[PDB]
Amino acid sequence: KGWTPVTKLGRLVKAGKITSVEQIYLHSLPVKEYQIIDLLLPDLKDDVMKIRSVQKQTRAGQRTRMKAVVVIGDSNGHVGLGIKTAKEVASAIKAAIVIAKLSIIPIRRGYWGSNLGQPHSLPCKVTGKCGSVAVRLIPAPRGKGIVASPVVKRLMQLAGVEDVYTSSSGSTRTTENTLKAAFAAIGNTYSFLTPNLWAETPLAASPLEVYAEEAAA
Amino acid sequence: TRTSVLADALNAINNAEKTGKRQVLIRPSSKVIIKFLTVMQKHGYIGEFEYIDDHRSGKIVVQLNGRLNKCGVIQPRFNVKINDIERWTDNLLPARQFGYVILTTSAGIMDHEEARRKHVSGKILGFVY
Amino acid sequence: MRDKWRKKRVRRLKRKRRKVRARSK
Amino acid sequence: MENDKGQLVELYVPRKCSATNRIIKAKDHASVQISIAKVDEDGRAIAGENITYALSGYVRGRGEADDSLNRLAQQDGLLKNVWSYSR
Amino acid sequence: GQSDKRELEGEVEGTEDAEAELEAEAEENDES
Amino acid sequence: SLPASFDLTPEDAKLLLAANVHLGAKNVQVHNKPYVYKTRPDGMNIINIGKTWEKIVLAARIIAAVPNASDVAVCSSRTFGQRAVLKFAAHTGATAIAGRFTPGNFTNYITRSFKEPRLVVVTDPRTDAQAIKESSYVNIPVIALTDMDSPSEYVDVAIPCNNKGKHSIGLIWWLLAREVLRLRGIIPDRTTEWSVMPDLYFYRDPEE
Amino acid sequence: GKVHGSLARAGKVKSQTPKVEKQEKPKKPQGRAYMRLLYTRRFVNVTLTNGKRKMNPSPA
Amino acid sequence: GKGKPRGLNSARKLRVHRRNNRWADQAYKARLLGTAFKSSPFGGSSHAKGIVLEKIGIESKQPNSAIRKCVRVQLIKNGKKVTAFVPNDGCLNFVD
Amino acid sequence: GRVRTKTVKRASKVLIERFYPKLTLDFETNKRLTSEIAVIQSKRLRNKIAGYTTHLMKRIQKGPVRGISFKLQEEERERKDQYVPEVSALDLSHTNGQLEIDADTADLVKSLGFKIPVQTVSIS
Amino acid sequence: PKKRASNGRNKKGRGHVKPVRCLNCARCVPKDKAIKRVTIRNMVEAAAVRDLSEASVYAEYALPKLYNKLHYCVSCAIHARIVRVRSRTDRKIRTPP
RNA sequence: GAAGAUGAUCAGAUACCGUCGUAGUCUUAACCAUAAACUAUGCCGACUAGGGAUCGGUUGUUGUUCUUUGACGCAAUCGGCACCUUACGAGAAAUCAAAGUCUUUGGGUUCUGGGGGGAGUAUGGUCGCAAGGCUGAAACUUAAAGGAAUUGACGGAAG
Ligand SMILES: [Mg+2]
Ligand SMILES: [Mg+2]
Ligand SMILES: [Mg+2]
Ligand SMILES: [Mg+2]
Ligand SMILES: [Mg+2]
Ligand SMILES: [Mg+2]
Ligand SMILES: [Mg+2]
Ligand SMILES: [Mg+2]
Ligand SMILES: [Mg+2]
Ligand SMILES: [Mg+2]
Ligand SMILES: [Mg+2]
Ligand SMILES: [Mg+2]
Ligand SMILES: [Mg+2]
Ligand SMILES: [Mg+2]
Ligand SMILES: [Mg+2]
Ligand SMILES: [Mg+2]
Ligand SMILES: [Mg+2]
Ligand SMILES: [Zn+2]
Repeated sequence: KGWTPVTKLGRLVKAGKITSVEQIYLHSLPVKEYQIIDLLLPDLKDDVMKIRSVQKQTRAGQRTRMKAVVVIGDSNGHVGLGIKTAKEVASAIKAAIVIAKLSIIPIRRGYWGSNLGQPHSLPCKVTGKCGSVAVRLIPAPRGKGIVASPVVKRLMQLAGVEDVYTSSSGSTRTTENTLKAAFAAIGNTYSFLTPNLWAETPLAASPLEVYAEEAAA
Repeated sequence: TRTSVLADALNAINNAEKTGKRQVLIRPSSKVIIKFLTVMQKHGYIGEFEYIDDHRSGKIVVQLNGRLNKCGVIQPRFNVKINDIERWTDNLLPARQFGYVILTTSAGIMDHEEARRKHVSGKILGFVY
Repeated sequence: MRDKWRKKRVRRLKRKRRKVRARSK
Repeated sequence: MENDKGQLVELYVPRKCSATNRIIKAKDHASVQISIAKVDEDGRAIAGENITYALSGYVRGRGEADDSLNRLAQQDGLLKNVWSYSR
Repeated sequence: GQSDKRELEGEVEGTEDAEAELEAEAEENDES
Repeated sequence: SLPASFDLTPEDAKLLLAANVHLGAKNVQVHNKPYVYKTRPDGMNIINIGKTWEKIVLAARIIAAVPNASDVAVCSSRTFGQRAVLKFAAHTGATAIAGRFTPGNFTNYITRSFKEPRLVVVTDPRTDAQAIKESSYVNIPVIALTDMDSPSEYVDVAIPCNNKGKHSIGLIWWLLAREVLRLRGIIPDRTTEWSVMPDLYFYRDPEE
Repeated sequence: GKVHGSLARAGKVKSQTPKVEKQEKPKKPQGRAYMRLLYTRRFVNVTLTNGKRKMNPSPA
Repeated sequence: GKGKPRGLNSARKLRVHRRNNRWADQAYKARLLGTAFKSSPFGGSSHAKGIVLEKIGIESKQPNSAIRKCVRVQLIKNGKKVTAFVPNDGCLNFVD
Repeated sequence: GRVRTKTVKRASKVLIERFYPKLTLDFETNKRLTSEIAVIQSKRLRNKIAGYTTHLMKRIQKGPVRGISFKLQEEERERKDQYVPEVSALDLSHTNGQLEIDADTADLVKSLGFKIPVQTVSIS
Repeated sequence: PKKRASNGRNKKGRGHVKPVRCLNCARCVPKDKAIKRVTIRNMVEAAAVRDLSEASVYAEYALPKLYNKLHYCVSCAIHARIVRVRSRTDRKIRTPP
């Protein structure tokens, strides 16, 4: 009980100065307090995608630890992914959720073909790589759901994507690399310059600049 | 040896744009190179470019504006029928709403969207987006 | 066994095979 | 990006690098936002009134940010005869 | 066991004991 | 543009050459090439101090844009520059970082001296490498005093000067403090003589 | 592989398994009725043990 | 340039080289050599009839230890001799 | 050896950062003070803490100690290092009244609109 | 895997280097690969440099040095501690000690 | 110095070590055509990044020594043998200025591989005086074999 922010960003979120995560993203501000994500995205649902047991050989024998993989998202364009190791699974899952929240990125939903209704798919073909695993996301028409393996399908669902084709290459059974590659891929949508984004936008002042006194100390 | 001067031109453009440079030197020039750049310039993917006469094949200096994701050639210049253009645009372009496949048709060099408008087809030459 | 000596064993045994077939030439 | 009815269905129109025009991603933490004060005719800094430039972490990573600011500021009049177009 | 298997189920099984002991000590005493 | 009162005056130019500011390292990297005027026959490279002055004026204008003066961090790991940054912080209200920079001061939020500066200013990219690296993790712009061998990676504003001079370091810091205060209006105009002497900001040996 | 061996022990376990007759249990419903039975058992009267849901819980 | 010809008139080289290289697929080799037809005891058939020659029994591999109870069968269609396992607890007593 | 441990080294230096005005250079006086300042479980640790605290106090009077930061050593130091000579050693009065820059640097000076007297020096 | 980028020798832009015999074990070793030490040692041990000068019939006669170039193969040199096993990162250091 | 013989060592030692020693080693005419024949990395062309050295050539220029020209020094450049830093970029990693410009997938072109064994075996052909070279299967068997790196353990390796 009782959260005391330790960062400038946390203080600005503790006061009603910053009310959405898109203000965080506009200035690429680093997030270090999970309470920021809880306040701005109150309705988050998590899912423990995989649990693995890793062992470290010692002089007498193995010292076993538990590795947890957690996927977080709001099903409306924001998604995160966390992997953390601890002695116990319950503490590992709880801590993996925290760092999954800290890494939450926005995604661009777009239209396959006509722009009728709300965006339902990706705006362009994207690809991500981690290890040997390469995950490719292709925009899909409104009928096909998530054409992906159950591991990749869950990441897409929590991000709010309705319509997408998928193709993966490499050792997809390495679950951590597959999710990390897809997380990088889904985040590249806000890295791909499209002609509708060609317009130059003015650089607004950072929220850390306009509210300097509330973040002082 | 030098088997495709358009590939050399686009390779120089790709390497300069990815490294953030706003200008690139291309050698040698050609009519196809100039017309490929003109199509790119018409859609805003490059800026002004300059042809330098050296009493030889020539050189070109192109101004880059950072909007270019990728331009490339298709070697060889495959023959493309009109019913095959849909398959080519699906494979090469990032989406159905932007990007262009450049063709050389007997009606001239043009993007696949202009090619659909004038109902012509030729050999595939490259792409840009 | 060593790859070099395995080859020598087979070369000497191929040598034997060649000599054995020549009987019925 | 906007839908058929014209509503801006896009959330978070991102910033772009002033030097290379690349999109500055939401987690590009090597990217910075330079704020430069305006100066009145008395030699005094004008309060809360700035020229702003943004650089992606890529430009800063190549070590070209310094020469890019020399060019970018000189075109905006913030500098004189420090950056040369022709080398 | 390979997996953490029931790891916490053992703890959630552990927890009715504290609520049962606070409640057990809260009764007799009330009527002691 | 800029009023002519902001031009390099002859007085400041005398200070810069007497403090050996114009002496740049023998070997120059490609990114510092615009700042070299000509190479001196011994091997030293002559710094175009006209460019040095404008970067100083440009740097002071960026410093003046930070709202909280304590949010500006001035750093120096070289012993020749340690005295300069402590006095600069006192005069301007900035936060000085002299000597060792504790790794994790910008990224680890449970450390003792955990800061969130809006701007980091560096005396030398070579000897202050640790401070510059962490700034590229938390979106901190970097202003650096650069010699001809100083790296320019993750350096936005480079001040061409002599980083390896006992007198060179103090003068550039003294000049910034005077100009930063001039913009704030503390100094009435660009002609009033400052009470502080450039001798202050200079390193003193334990002898004295 | 050396292959041989006495064949006298063929069928040992199945022969010595004690025969148990099936209790004459009520027939289970067939066709559309059986799909109806499974649906209620899994989504109408949920028997979950506070997030622990088992189709065939052994008595424990 | 990826080490293979790309020219528009090099289709024969691509077709022949691929034809040469599918021989590295053993599944493909067995289909064209007709190895099931020539070497397989069934001759490519799914099933085959035979006459029981003897009840014998095969010792299992490590780390397992058991007597796998099989029979020796001579196929009617071609006279070839194979060993066939007799599944389930005690079905060897059904085979004479 | 007589190497003090960490439970006594860090606990003693917390006292200096917290109770420097009340401390002193005498162990006997220091020994009595820590019995009312800290809760020490054993007598032997109380003398050990005071014996190293006294040593640190004896070391602070000889100069600044590492690891102890309080509130009067540094406040006195900011204006302690104010020494400045009457002549600037950078003022052009040590020389004849003009710069001694090398002739190559003088060309840069000539390029700018400045007329400053110079005695060119050619080290070569 | 590949342990050293130089393959333990000094052969680049060359096909073959003629061998030399190790001083210690007489193993044939290529000249670029051999561990080479230049030694300039005094011909007389420091204990005997005084009495030999007094017994000398020449006033102020300088004792000659003993010049020798030693060639070792890899097994002899490692065995004789001429070179030692270094860490993976310390192997790259090739300045003289 | 293969072979062979011999003195030692060892439980045994045909060997390591020691002593003799024939082919061979060298050369002339012919054969052979194989090597971890290695950069385990095809060739041609373009581009992408900095630095200090060096070899060959050319062009501008010295507080240096020398005949009585030549040497050295400083800059540019083309080409090389290499080397150092970084990683825009690649990779499973070790690592790579190419092993980069590869789902944002197409510069030209030659050769090779398709789980591990059986196997470079049998057979046919062909070259060779021979040893052998080149071409080259199948039956059958098998759930792994293998690459890089990590922790530990061990080592008649170093500190
Ligand atoms: Mg841990
Ligand atoms: Mg990108
Ligand atoms: Mg589409
Ligand atoms: Mg289209
Ligand atoms: Mg970084
Ligand atoms: Mg097989
Ligand atoms: Mg102690
Ligand atoms: Mg090895
Ligand atoms: Mg050669
Ligand atoms: Mg060789
Ligand atoms: Mg030597
Ligand atoms: Mg013998
Ligand atoms: Mg021949
Ligand atoms: Mg190869
Ligand atoms: Mg595909
Ligand atoms: Mg065989
Ligand atoms: Mg291995
Ligand atoms: Zn040897």
